[PDB]
Amino acid sequence: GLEVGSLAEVKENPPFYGVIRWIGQPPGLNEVLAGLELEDECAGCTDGTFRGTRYFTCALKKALFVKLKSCRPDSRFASLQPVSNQIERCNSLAF
Amino acid sequence: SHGLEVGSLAEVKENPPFYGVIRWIGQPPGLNEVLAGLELEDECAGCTDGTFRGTRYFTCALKKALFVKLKSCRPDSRFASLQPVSNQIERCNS
Amino acid sequence: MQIFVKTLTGKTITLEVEPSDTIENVKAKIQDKEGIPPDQQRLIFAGKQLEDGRTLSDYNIQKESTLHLVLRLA
Amino acid sequence: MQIFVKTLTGKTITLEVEPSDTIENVKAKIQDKEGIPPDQQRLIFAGKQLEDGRTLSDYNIQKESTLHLVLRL
Repeated sequence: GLEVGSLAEVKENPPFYGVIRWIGQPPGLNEVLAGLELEDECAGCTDGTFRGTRYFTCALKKALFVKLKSCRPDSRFASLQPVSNQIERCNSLAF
Repeated sequence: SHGLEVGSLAEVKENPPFYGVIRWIGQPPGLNEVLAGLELEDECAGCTDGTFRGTRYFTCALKKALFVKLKSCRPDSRFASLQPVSNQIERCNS
Repeated sequence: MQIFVKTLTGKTITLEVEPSDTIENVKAKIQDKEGIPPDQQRLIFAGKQLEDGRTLSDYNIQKESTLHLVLRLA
Repeated sequence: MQIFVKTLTGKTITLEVEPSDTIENVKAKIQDKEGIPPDQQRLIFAGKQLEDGRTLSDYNIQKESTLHLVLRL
């Protein structure tokens, strides 16, 4: 479940966290990329460009382009608990 | 020569292809495939106005939203070789 | 309709909202109830960051949904 | 800045625009210059169809860039 707006984590040491700002397949590449906006600057980050072409705009050195298949829904936020369950939701559907 | 992203003029790989503009790209919950939501050039009975499995991902006119695997798409070859009035390399005149 | 807003520390508040309310509207309601400035608020639902000019309806946020509030305290 | 708009027949108009110009404003300028109703204009740049509510800067259009104009039939 990865769309523009998704909080994503990149598996690494340490894992990067960011928000997906762009999904697409640049010319020459055989797989779909996500453009992430990171919280902090990174070496090798751009401001929204990939191989010279701009795909979105963010702060300097905060854009990271990664294969979508290498992103996962951010595990930290996936772990937060709703106030109301699906059991309660099912109950609401009936009464 | 410009790849595929939201806004790209695309053709779906069929014989003959049909054409649409990519309005949304994403992998919906419960799918392990990246989809393109297309706005078709011409109405199609049954097509939605931008919804997929009950979720709205963009708004088109009724009958012209179609969701396909991005891998089923390529740049619209009708417009992929349009030429500019001027080009950067021409500045060189020695 | 009622939604919940839960801080990362688990403070929970109820809000009365409408599907047509904007995210910016929801942040103003949180400011009014809890005192948190809206420009400090980062609202998360279903794994996505909610952007200011979209509506709750746009994200298909239903009655009794829980939004999570991360503060940009920097 | 100055941009070009070129139809599929080579007919070309030159427009003075700002990067902040919306695509709809560009379409209105095209109608003023050549009389083509905006609803018929498909503006294309870098393989993409330009949408009314975005700006030229949203598409990284440059000085002397060429937008292509395809008419809906």
